[PDB]
Amino acid sequence: LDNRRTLMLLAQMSRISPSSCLMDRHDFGFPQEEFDAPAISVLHELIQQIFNLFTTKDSSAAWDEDLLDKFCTELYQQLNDLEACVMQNADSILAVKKYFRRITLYLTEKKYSPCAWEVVRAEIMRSLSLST
Amino acid sequence: IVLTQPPSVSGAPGQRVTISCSGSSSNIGSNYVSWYQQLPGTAPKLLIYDNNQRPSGVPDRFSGSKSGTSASLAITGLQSEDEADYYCQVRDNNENEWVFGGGTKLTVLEVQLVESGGGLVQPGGSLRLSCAASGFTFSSYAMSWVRQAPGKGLEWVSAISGSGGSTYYADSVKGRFTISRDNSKNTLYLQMNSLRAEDTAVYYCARYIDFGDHMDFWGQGTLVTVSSL
Repeated sequence: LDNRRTLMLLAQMSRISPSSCLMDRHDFGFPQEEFDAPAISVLHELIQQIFNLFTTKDSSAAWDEDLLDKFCTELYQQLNDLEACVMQNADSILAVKKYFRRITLYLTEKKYSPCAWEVVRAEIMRSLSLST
Repeated sequence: IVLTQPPSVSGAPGQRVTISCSGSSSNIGSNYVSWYQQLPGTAPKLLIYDNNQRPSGVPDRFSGSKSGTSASLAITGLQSEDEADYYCQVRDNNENEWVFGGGTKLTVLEVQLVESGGGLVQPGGSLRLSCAASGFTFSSYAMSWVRQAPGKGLEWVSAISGSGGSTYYADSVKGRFTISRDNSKNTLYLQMNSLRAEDTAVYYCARYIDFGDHMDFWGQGTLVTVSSL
């Protein structure tokens, strides 16, 4: 719900300059419409997905140990907090899952390259900031 | 190669009007779209980026949209000051090139870039363009050159990474032009060789934000004319 902290850690995880990755960025079709009120089940799914995304072996390969840990533990509390309040539209939750496969597909295509990873890091930042 | 908009559109004040951008999916389908506005005489200014995002000062009657393989700029509460040319822009994953639409003439009822070196030359001649940059950390931004021929719309020419290790060119100028950079002196260059009469145009340098999906800032341009005279 409050992605400030996450956004900061993300901006700091950068290793390459996007200004060197001029032929890598991709529009992933973020389903922005599902966040304009925004159902919590789907906030949850967003954070949930981001968490699956960055706790892989490939992730741990790409990012700094310290930063990534702070980042992941934040997602970890966000999740727990979110999860309380989800006591109680599978259409939205689905669009979020799809979007995130478009992302891993991407990463696979690009052989998990540093430039590809920057694209993605930033892509998450965008989605985070657009989810509030 | 191409990315089409309606050559002209008009509306009355207070009206709402729409400007279409229709592309392939090697570009629009794949990539984030930006829009640029160009008042008569002025350099283009960024108007919409990442499909629907709006820069700082831009009124909110301006909105962007993307739908599979086409973009759309929408203006509401139309006003006489919106009279300008409007350009969509996107990267094309196939050609490894940026590209502008043919533009649309809308008829209504601290950072600095300074290009130099322009001038007048015989076909087959040579010129070197400089762009003096200031008000930001230059190394950290990719740059581009973009030209507008007499009476025509925007055409992307060349681009270069923050470091300098990556360069990109439009077919038009491939191998004749060479984009350079000296980050110790905050200058972008463009060596133009074997000049042609079609190279005639105002040359803008422009600063790429991040992954080069859009450029937020433009110089005022330097005029380059190629005539047998």
